[PDB]
Amino acid sequence: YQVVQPINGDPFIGSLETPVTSSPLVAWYLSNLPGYRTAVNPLLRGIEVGLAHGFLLVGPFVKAGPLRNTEIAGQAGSLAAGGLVVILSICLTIYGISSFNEGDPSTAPSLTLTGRKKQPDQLQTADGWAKFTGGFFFGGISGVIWAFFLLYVLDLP
Amino acid sequence: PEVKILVDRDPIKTSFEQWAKPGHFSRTIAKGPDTTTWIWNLHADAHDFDSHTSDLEEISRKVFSAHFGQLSIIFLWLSGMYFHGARFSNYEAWLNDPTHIRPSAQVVWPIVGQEILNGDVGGGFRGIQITSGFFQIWRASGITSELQLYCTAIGALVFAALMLFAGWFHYHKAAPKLVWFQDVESMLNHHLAGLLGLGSLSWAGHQVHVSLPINQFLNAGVDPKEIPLPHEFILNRDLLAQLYPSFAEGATPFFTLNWSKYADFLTFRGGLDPLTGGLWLTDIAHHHLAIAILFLIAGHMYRTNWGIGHGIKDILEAHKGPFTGQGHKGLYEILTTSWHAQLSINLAMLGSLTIIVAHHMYAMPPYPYLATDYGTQLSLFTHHMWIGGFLIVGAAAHAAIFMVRDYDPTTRYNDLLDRVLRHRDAIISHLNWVCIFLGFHSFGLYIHNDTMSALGRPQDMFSDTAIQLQPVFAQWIQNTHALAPGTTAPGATTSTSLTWGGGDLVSVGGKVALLPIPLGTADFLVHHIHAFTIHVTVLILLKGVLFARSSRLIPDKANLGFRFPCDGPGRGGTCQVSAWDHVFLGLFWMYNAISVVIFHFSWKMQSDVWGSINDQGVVTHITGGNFAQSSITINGWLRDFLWAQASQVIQSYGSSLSAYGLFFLGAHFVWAFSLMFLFSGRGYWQELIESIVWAHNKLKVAPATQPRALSIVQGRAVGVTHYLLGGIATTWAFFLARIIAVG
Amino acid sequence: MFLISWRGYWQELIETLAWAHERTPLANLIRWRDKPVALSIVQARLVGLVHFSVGYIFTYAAFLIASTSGKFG
Amino acid sequence: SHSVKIYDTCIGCTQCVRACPTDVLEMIPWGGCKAKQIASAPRTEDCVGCKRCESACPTDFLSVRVYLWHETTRSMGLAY
Amino acid sequence: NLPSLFVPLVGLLFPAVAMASLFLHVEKRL
Amino acid sequence: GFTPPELDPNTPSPIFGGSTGGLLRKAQVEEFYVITWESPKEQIFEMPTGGAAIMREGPNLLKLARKEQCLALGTRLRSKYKIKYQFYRVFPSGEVQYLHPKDGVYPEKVNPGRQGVGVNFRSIGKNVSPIEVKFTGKQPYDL
Amino acid sequence: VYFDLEDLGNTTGQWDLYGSDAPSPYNSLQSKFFETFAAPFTKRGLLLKFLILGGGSTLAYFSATASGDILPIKKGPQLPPQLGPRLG
Amino acid sequence: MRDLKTYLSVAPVASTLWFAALAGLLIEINRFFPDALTFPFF
Ligand code: CLA
Ligand code: CLA
Ligand code: CLA
Ligand code: CLA
Ligand code: CLA
Ligand code: CLA
Ligand SMILES: CC1=C(C/C=C(\C)CCC[C@H](C)CCC[C@H](C)CCCC(C)C)C(=O)c2ccccc2C1=O
Ligand SMILES: CC1=C(C/C=C(\C)CCC[C@H](C)CCC[C@H](C)CCCC(C)C)C(=O)c2ccccc2C1=O
Repeated sequence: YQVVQPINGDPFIGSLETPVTSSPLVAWYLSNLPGYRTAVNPLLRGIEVGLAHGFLLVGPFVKAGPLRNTEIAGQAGSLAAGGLVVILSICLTIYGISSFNEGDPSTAPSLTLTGRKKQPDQLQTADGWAKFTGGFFFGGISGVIWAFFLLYVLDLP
Repeated sequence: PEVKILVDRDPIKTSFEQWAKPGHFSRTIAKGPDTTTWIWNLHADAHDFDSHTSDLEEISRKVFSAHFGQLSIIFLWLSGMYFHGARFSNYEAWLNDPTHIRPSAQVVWPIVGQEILNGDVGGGFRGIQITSGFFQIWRASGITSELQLYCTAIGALVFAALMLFAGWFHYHKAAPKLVWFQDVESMLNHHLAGLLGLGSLSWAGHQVHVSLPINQFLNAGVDPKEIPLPHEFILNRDLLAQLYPSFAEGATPFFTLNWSKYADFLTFRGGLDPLTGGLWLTDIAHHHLAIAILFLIAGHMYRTNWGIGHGIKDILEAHKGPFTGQGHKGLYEILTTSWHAQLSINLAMLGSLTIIVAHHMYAMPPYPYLATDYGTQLSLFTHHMWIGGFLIVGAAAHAAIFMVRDYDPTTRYNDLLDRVLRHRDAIISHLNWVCIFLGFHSFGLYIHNDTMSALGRPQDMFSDTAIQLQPVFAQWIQNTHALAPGTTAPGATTSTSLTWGGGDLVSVGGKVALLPIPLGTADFLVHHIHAFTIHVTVLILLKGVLFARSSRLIPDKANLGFRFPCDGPGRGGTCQVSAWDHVFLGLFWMYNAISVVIFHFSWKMQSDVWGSINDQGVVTHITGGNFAQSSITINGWLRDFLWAQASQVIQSYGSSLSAYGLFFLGAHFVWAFSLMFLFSGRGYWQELIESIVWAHNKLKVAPATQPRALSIVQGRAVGVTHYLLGGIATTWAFFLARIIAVG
Repeated sequence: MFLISWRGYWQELIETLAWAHERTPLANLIRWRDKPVALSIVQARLVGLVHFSVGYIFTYAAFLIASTSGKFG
Repeated sequence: SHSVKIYDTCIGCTQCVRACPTDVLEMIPWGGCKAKQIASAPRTEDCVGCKRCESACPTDFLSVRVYLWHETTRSMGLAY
Repeated sequence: NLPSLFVPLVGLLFPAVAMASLFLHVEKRL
Repeated sequence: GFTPPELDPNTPSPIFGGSTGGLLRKAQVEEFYVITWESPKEQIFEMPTGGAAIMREGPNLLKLARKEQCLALGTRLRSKYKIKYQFYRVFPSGEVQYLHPKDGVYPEKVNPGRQGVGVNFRSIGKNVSPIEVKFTGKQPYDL
Repeated sequence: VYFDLEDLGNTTGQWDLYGSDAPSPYNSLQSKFFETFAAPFTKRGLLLKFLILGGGSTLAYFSATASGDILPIKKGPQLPPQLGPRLG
Repeated sequence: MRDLKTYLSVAPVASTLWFAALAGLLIEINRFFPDALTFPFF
């Protein structure tokens, strides 16, 4: 009995299967993250990603920033997280513009791990990527706003 | 399977015939030189035995006798140190007044002006101050007269002769059989129980009969000439009994298990003796006794000829699990076959040991009047750090030589090694990431502090007064050590080391010995620097080992050897793919890591530890406690450490320390000299040499041994050798001038 | 660095990094348009000479101007 | 792809082909030396430019030459 | 007042636009 | 006249547990390689990428990422063992290109059906100076 | 089989390892909400222009209207100007 | 014996003997005629 096996049975594809890679807990969790919802409209997945990340970025900017100890503007240091959402959204946009042309099909895999034919994720299309970028921007600005809306009754404001 | 003495008679004839045939060991080199490259190869291959012959028995015999040669040299060197201690030392005057006199064991001849190096060391003695530490050893050993040092030098010389003789004897007369070497259980049993055990026990004997009493008379202020000779304590037990009453019993409490009655001279007090500033000799003798018992027990683990005990192969094979397959199966065959494998493990563990020694000797000064001699302490710590780091890089080199030369899955397979090789890309990729993360989040914090301090924002720095990064874990640990005596070590009177326990500052001759070492944001940042540098060294070396066989760039790399310059400009360029070049690259990073470590030691010890103490107990540290506020910034290292503490070595001209000024500049010179080799390449040099050769043929003075530029690999080796020598000797001169002047 | 370390070391290292990126979830959603390789041999000579020279000039300029202007005399 | 050429100083010892790690070179018949064979580089699109062939040539001067040229995935030795 | 406009203009906006644009030109395929 | 043996899929592959050294996206979108050989028995051999694998008795098929890996392993199969090998290039369309041994004869053995490529009929020192091919697309060694 | 010249995606491991392929767990009305509101940002060129000009003018605004209570550079020196080594 | 003289004729050994003699000579000359920036005998 051995825990490590080749990836999907093929020992000459360069990888391995471990509790870290192929595990029911891990496979379910990764499968239930927005990026891995291949049939969903990329705009909604971008909404979720942007909401989570934009919400996250507020913390370090406010607590570690230069105005951190001037509580009058230190709280308002969330503008910086907003600006980073802007810059990241630029990076996404030029990534898609550079990566996908107008009429090209998805570059995502069209097979499953078990060999059956799959429909490829539209995220890897020019239109799908543009939708994911718009969703990440909207959700990101929105998540920053939501985090900034809560200044109260938290052990680390 | 019956362990026994096995040798062969007269395998190699003692003759000068091959003394006269240079390169006799190599079939190619023995043909002599057509070009100058020959001369270098003769020296690079001289000790590469498994390249001279493929017979394991011959290789083992060469290795064995060579070890005898090494031990002969070591005994000759010790003979030198004791003889200079007897004939050219102020050791008796120092033995009277240790806190004032400076130890000096070398005197120079008055030829060319150099007699200035014979400085005032006290005791009416002119000479060079020594930082090795032999005076504190000799005092701790009860040695009083120069005569005793003479006798030790003569014995050491005799043992040099005996070791040399045994080397010649076991290579040319009685040369052990290969089965004799491979008897690993016998060897481990005899080195655990026989060498380490009986050695520690013998030393405990000398200490309880010589070191303890003579040090009692020294500590009681008795004049060393008036102290009874060490054997008078063995003869008349009344001398010892007056000093240590337990000796009136006649070792009856030892057999009757009344051992508690020996708590007189066998003690667990811990801490430091406040008179000498060194560890309690009672604790040390007790220590060597306990160690002796432990090793004497450990030496019965392995089975030999009487059925009881362990076979190591059995132990290995039983250890396997669901993640590692059949692991450990095959390692007994590898470790009884490959010398380079054994040398790899032993270099790793011996170097790591040397570093641990470096820490434990400063934090627990074992010899009397050693802690307060800051030149000797700094010298010892720095020295052993260097030895350790070098030895570890060697361990990488020989792991690589094993992988290239002795690894064969069709013959001597191991599951663990195969699996590692089977995810080498994952291992090295993750180590790479950790190195980048550590670089940013250790050194990038320094850059953050320099930038904030330059912009006039010290409140935005990482500091004990701004954004604190406290080493909470280490602080909690040293607190727990401070609370240990009486609680989790009720037998321990005081703290394990004065760096732990609060209070109990120890001062000797007005100078401090040890006090509690504080820890703060500065120490945090530095420690993550050490983590970073070590991780990058490990990255270079481990990457060198795991991809020595092959890689995606070069599938047949093992066929190119362990030491080769490249596989050419193709595939984008493949320079320095060899495992050798990974050792070459890792040497620089061992230099970087160890350099920052010893700078951290000097800086921290002068700032927060060493210094003078008032009659009323006010401590003035050599530097003004400026570690916490000045080390958290690179500019602070440049200014308050390098620029400040280099004043002694650049001001040493005209004194007895001027040799350290000369070595400062000269080591700078050889370090810069290395950059010629490291930054260039042999094609340029060979072309230039073509023009020079033309000039010689013009005057009929071109040599037959055709001049050639160094090989690519030799260019690298020369380069790294001079880089390391220059840097290390520069820090050497810097340290010794600094701490000899201000210590 | 660029003057003492030569290329093959970095090329193999970058191969391990390519493996790392392709086998990391979420990140392998992102693909490079240009195959990451180690700098060329000559290119490293140039890059290292440029760092050596920029550091040379900027170091001596800082010392020159600060040491003179600080005194102005 | 790197250019690789053979010159009629070739003596047909076959060592360039034996050294090549990507099989770029062949031995073809020829009447100009005693070995009656000369090297050839019909597969330079696989040439990685390591110059093991040049290290292998005994002719003074060389009879194989590798002129490193336009880089490709194959010439850069990329497995990715 | 003017430096508060042109320092971020040439130190933030101009490098972002130039880097993005050059990125596009450099990644283009004809 | 030589007929290249066609690549037979369903040919067994060596016994091996998998490694990080194997194929990547390059094999999916660009090209990969396949080496086949005949073994007299089950043997252990060193993989050009991972660690150790078990060569199977009979026909063996092994997909590798680069041509040089095929030629390295084949060199060893011919050297350590005494095994005939062939290998091919495989494009993502399924098309196969036989590569080696190109003639059915190893290239270090002169075979008469071989045509000269890149052969210049002059000493290397007789190449012209760059100035003589300047502004022309040519290189002095292309002649 | 693990080698098939007909299907190279399977042969070269071209799979979606963690792709779910399940239907939307996002309920509608939420979906239509974000689909109608994030729609203007789904044209990548237009979004690029809106981000560069919007973020650029935003930056220009907070830079032009910054207060000395936030930036020492607007506050200016508040101390009497010192005297140079030999000069002003 | 012949082989030992041969070994003593080898480059490094002949070099140590030669430069050791030269060093003793120069040392003794600087012992009887120390300092000296010039050739004073004219
Ligand atoms: C005492 C006389 C003696 C004689 C005549 C020989 C004769 C021979 N020996 Mg033996 N041997 C001797 C003593 C002797 N040995 C001793 C004392 C040892 C223990 C170390 C050995 C161990 C030994 C081994 C392991 C081997 C030989 C080998 C050989 C043969 C090769 C020739 C040779 O050794 O050239 C060598 C000439 C030298 C000058 C060697 C000098 C090495 C010294 C010890 C190093 C000194 C260290 C130095 C101080 C470092 C500081 C440098 C600093 C100044 C920069 C040769 C016939 C080799 C063999 O079998 O050939 C195939 C072989 O492998 N011998
Ligand atoms: C070409 C030499 C040169 C150099 C090295 C500088 C350097 C500098 N200028 Mg100046 N400037 C220049 C020419 C130059 N300037 C000219 C000809 C004008 C018009 C009269 C200005 C008007 C100007 C203003 C109003 C301001 C600066 C400011 C500054 C400082 C901050 C940088 C900045 O805001 O962007 C520079 C802004 C510009 C408008 C420069 C562009 C002017 C011409 C058309 C340059 C051509 C640019 C072209 C599109 C790209 C060519 C690349 C390069 C070769 C110029 C900086 C030290 C700011 C300052 O003082 O901060 C404290 C500031 O507010 N500059
Ligand atoms: C050369 C141009 C340049 C300029 C003009 C600035 C300007 C600024 N920097 Mg930056 N920086 C630069 C280069 C520059 N930096 C470079 C090259 C580096 C790499 C070493 C850094 C790294 C750096 C760090 C680490 C930090 C700064 C910070 C700051 C801010 C400190 C003053 C402050 O507290 O304001 C006010 C403080 C605020 C939080 C207000 C936020 C400003 C809003 C969000 C502007 C909106 C941005 C806009 C929408 C998007 C911009 C992209 C655009 C082109 C589309 C300031 C606005 C600090 C900072 O930003 O705090 C988090 C800080 O942490 N800088
Ligand atoms: C209790 C028995 C004993 C002792 C004390 C030693 C001691 C030592 N061995 Mg050994 N060895 C032993 C048994 C023993 N061995 C057995 C059973 C085997 C397997 C058959 C080996 C095989 C072995 C190998 C292959 C090597 C060693 C080596 C060493 C030295 C390691 C370096 C060191 O620690 O220097 C410390 C120095 C001292 C402690 C000075 C005291 C040394 C005295 C003179 C020797 C005492 C033990 C000796 C074996 C007695 C025999 C002498 C008699 C036959 C004439 C060391 C002196 C290395 C070596 O040979 O170095 C030259 C090495 O290569 N040992
Ligand atoms: C007990 C430990 C130990 C042992 C027995 C060995 C044994 C061996 N090593 Mg290893 N190694 C070690 C430690 C050790 N090494 C350490 C600490 C390092 C890190 C530097 C290395 C790194 C290493 C590398 C990279 C290589 C070896 C190689 C070898 C083999 C060839 C030795 C030789 O003939 O060189 C001959 C010895 C010399 C030419 C002496 C050179 C002079 C040095 C460079 C200068 C010393 C400076 C001096 C101390 C200070 C200035 C004085 C001066 C001014 C007079 C040999 C079997 C080589 C090999 O090919 O393996 C098969 C090889 O490539 N080792
Ligand atoms: C001071 C000189 C120097 C520097 C800066 C480095 C830097 C580095 N080396 Mg190198 N090295 C050097 C000398 C140097 N080396 C020399 C002389 C040699 C010859 C022996 C080598 C040989 C060597 C080897 C063999 C290896 C390295 C490795 C590494 C990397 C370690 C990982 C890391 O810390 O990432 C973090 C980066 C840093 C700590 C650098 C400073 C980062 C700054 C402070 C952050 C600033 C960012 C800021 C936003 C900039 C943006 C501004 C904008 C205008 C662009 C690192 C980037 C190892 C590696 O590949 O990495 C795993 C590796 O294996 N080095
Ligand atoms: C300077 C340099 C050289 C030239 C250096 C050489 C050739 C060193 C050899 C010089 C010594 C002095 C030759 C030894 C001469 C004999 C010892 C005879 C001396 C006569 C008496 C004085 C003993 C290289 O060959 C080289 C190769 C690869 C990378 C970098 C470099 C490099 O930087
Ligand atoms: C570190 C190192 C690398 C690795 C370094 C690489 C791959 C460069 C990575 C660059 C990254 C992308 C950041 C570069 C940032 C630059 C400061 C930005 C300049 C870009 C424009 C201004 C042109 C080599 O490839 C190499 C090759 C040959 C000899 C020595 C070395 C060598 O030392």
